[PDB]
Amino acid sequence: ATLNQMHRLGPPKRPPRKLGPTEGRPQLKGVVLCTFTRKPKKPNSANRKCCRVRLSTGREAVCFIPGEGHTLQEHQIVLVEGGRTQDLPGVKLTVVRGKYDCGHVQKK
Amino acid sequence: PMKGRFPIRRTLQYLSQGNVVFKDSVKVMTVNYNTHGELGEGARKFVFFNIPQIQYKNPWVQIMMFKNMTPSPFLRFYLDSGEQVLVDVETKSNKEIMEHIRKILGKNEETLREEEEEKKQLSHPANFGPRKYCLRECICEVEGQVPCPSLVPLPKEMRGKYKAALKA
Amino acid sequence: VRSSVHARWIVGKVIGTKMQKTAKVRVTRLVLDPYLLKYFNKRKTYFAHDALQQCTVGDIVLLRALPVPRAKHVKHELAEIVFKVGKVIDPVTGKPCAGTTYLESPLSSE
Amino acid sequence: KKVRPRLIAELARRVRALREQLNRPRDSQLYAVDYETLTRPFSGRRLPVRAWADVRRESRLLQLLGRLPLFGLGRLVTRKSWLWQHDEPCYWRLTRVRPDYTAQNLDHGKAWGILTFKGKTESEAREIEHVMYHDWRLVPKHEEEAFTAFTPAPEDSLASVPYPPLLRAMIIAERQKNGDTSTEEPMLNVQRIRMEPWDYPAKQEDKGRAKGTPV
Amino acid sequence: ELMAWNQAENRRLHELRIARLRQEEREQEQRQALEQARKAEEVQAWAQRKE
Amino acid sequence: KAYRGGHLTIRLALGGCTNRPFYRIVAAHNKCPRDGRFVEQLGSYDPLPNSHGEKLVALNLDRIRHWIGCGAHLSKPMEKLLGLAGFFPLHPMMITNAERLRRKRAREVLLASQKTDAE
RNA sequence: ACAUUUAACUAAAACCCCUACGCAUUUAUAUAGAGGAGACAAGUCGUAACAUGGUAAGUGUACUGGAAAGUGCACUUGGACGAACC
RNA sequence: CCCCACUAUGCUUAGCCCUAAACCUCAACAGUUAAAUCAACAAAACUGCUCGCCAGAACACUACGAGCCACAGCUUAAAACUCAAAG
RNA sequence: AUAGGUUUGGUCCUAGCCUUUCUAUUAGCUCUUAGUAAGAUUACACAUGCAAGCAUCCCCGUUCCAGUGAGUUCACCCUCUAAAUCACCACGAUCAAAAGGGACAAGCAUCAAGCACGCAGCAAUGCAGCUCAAAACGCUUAGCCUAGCCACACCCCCACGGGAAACAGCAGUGAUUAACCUUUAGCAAUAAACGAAAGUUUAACUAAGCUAUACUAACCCCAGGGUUGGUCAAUUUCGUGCCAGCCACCGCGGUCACACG
Ligand code: FES
Ligand SMILES: [K+]
Ligand SMILES: [Mg+2]
Ligand SMILES: [Mg+2]
Ligand SMILES: [Mg+2]
Repeated sequence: ATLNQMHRLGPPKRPPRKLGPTEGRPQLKGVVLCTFTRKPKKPNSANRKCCRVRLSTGREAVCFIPGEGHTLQEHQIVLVEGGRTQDLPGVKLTVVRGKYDCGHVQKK
Repeated sequence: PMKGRFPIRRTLQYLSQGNVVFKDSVKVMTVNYNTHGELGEGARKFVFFNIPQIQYKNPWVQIMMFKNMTPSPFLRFYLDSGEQVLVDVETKSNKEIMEHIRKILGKNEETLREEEEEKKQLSHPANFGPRKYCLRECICEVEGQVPCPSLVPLPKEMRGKYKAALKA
Repeated sequence: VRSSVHARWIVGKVIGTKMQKTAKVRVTRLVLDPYLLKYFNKRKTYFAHDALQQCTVGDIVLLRALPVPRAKHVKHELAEIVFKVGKVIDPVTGKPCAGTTYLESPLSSE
Repeated sequence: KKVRPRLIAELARRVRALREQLNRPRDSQLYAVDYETLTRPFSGRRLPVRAWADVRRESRLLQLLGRLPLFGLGRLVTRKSWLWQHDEPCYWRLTRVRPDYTAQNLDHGKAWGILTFKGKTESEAREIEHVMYHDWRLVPKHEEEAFTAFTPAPEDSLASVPYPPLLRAMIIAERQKNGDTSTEEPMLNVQRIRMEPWDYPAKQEDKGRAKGTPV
Repeated sequence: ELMAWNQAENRRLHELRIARLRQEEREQEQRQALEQARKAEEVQAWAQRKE
Repeated sequence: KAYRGGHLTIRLALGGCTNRPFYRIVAAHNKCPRDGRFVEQLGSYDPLPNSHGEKLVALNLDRIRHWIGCGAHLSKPMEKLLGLAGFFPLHPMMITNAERLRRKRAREVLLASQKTDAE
């Protein structure tokens, strides 16, 4: 653009940073509503443990449960964080292991 | 690269090289130059190069420019007292014009030196406080004083926890 | 003087004469673009008191700040019609000019 | 550009000011005191401990003038304070008295007078202060002459004091630096400074007044 | 003094101009007359053509 | 800011760290915070002795004259500092305190001499 | 909305227009029901595109078809025409 | 897709509608072939000046809003979810 | 940026997304112990302790300080001129409101017209103008340009009166959050109150108690977190067999996995 055009337009402003599934929060606290397994997209093939939780903001979301083996049942309090599961489309939250009812993974 | 012809005119260094700081009396400067005509060559170079330099050192003076309104390029200054100052600038190089107006309406070197001295007095080297305004912040930054308990923990004697253990 | 009005002297161009004994004047001031470091003209309108209603749309006039604002928006008066629209008198020679041409030769009537 | 007028603010502003005038508390109401608890029932405040005795002891200004014809216009009245602490006669020459008609005993109100110190009468009469204080004591007529007897003491007083250490050292150098060789000890003119007594009656016109609301 | 000096400078410049203006017109006039004479000749010839 | 009543006062602004005070002579308002806005800084005061054993009291005396000439008041500890400096006379209560101390210490020699006599 | 005074040998008392929820208005959230897109990738039906893609492709527009799409009219090359004569 | 037949339509008149690969996808004006031409390809690389446009893909010549003689229209024109590419 | 990884069968050019760097908050796992600096998520409710008195009666203070960030071009300049302070019916400086003139956030133009927003006249009345694509008028976001300032003080912008008994003063609570300080002393320092004053209060403040939030200093004893396919410093042997699980990006795993445990 010309200098006259660059003046008339001004600074480049900025796209207002879109919030994440966690709503700009380090973590969020949810209530387990159900626990199921969703199969990843190809080329990958598995049955990844997810769970639908109701966040403290009202919005319900599917959260991936990391680690090997979970003991989460309905109406339990979990702490969820960010970080998308690259294999599972749509899943974008992750249960924190070792907080509230979700305990650490058993050694064996 | 930077846009425009002669991009140097859009740099602070070039804008701070202006030597014409009008007296407090000058309020409005009008430039009536011509766009064509060899006689007015100096007049338009002054508008191309120096009006940026003038307006910078003189941010409150209203500079106004008019093209091809009269057969001759001329300046005019409006002083606060009500005196107006026609400076005919036909057949005169832009640097000559730059020095002409400096002579008749520019501050002398004495006035500028005096103003620079005022800034020196604002920053008193002794005043302690935020480095945004001062040199040092505490007096523990002066050599040979009592240091700050942060870097070097002071003797238990000086600390108000063990001299109070001696009080009680 | 004690002029309460901020802008004491300002040269502008008449852009309106519909109001009574008041000329609307446009005043442009070069402002520094901080990013591009180029000066562009930022314009604002000023109401000027013209008791004699001698201003036409297109005259370059000089406005002097009134000691006290006459009206809500009238703070200046017509100090001088610097350039009369199409009736400019060469301020260097004093001879009537039409644009960049001396209408009457300076040698005709001295 | 335009600001929304805060109208209710202005309404209540006027309303409050007016209502205070209409409900002005009287001197008999403001300056009443319970001699049992030694607290003014209006504001429930305890007077200072060093005033407890004097309160129960002496009497107020218009407590004396209450029983005098025209409230003793033209009569000379001094206060216990002046008497006890100072020997020079100090008194008020009463000129006008506005008693508080609401008082059951007419022992409250205002009073004006002219102070005459060392034979100099003030150009105007001004209100008497501490009217509610239990200090005032009426001068018996038959000894007015003895009480008003005053002998002008000699005016011999101090005229100039030495400068403090640092200032003196600096003034000299200024003189010396300029070129003045005169070694005349620089001093002040404290004589001009009239050191008024600390207990001199102040201007009641500048003193405030309690609001209708105790709080 | 500086304002009086400026006016003298403007006056000095005015003399240089007023002389220059005269010299240019004197030379132009001779050139102008020749151009006008050329025009007249062309017009006269063309008038003969129509006649 | 516009305060509802007050006067220019020359005070000491408390800086420094915990158990490490350091004062700043400042011309402020009678209602501004102690460490808040001030009009002008008129010096400093190190209340703790330096490596050479002195208390360091810088005083912009030239400007102190101007501020006092405009109505600047002075706080109690500030008055006492100008006394010890010699710019103002010694504070009255300062003297009375020395006397009280010396009269306390008069009692002390009576009691301390006895202690040494016994043991 | 009304203002109408007493007092007056020191001068002082008295001195207050009243009016507020039509769930009106404003912007959202929830949705009986109806659609759309995207993802997902082993179903079904055809084979439109990519080669002259087996009728070159597409643009606008119109009409017409289970579905890709078909056809008209104009336009484009982001097709080609084999590059002396034959 | 091929053949035959026939209509709207193509024409005139009077109003609408306002869209195209409306693309020679290459703006107007003033200039330069000197340099280092110069990513590829295409129709060689550039300077001054101004205006108009653009800022991953796809959602999207879409939705809402607004205007319009246009009511299956046109012009302006997003977002959410999705992707690690698209080109 | 001194850059790097990633489009493809491959190569160039564009291009976005990531990586490497520095902070702050929260979590997991750890967490010997010395100074200093900081320390509710919430303008949503509070146990009911404590924070405004001093002064020989008046007056003065309690309007400051300390809080909070809900609302928000009233913060800065200029012109006039208050109220304060300078012992003073005189009256000049300093300081600083109201008023007048300029200046002054960020997005959205799919917010394009606003709807009386102007001038003249001493007036009665005449004029019909004023702003605006160089962004008027709106809508939504935000305390701000930290020697600090602005705004707010239980809601109704305000607070006569209503709604109702108010901690956005300190310490402390069940609630609500990812967001876990003590129901400690003292007025000698300390500034601010009160009389001229000895002086007398102050949850301001000064000293302490807590908290790996950060910064210095430490040790005979006192090391754990994460990572180890490439980008990117650094895996031996076993189980697992597209399962279980793992990645910030490319991507690993199908019985010989440096990528999982
Ligand atoms: S910085 Fe000087 S006492 Fe801490
Ligand atoms: K086809
Ligand atoms: Mg096909
Ligand atoms: Mg085909
Ligand atoms: Mg084809």
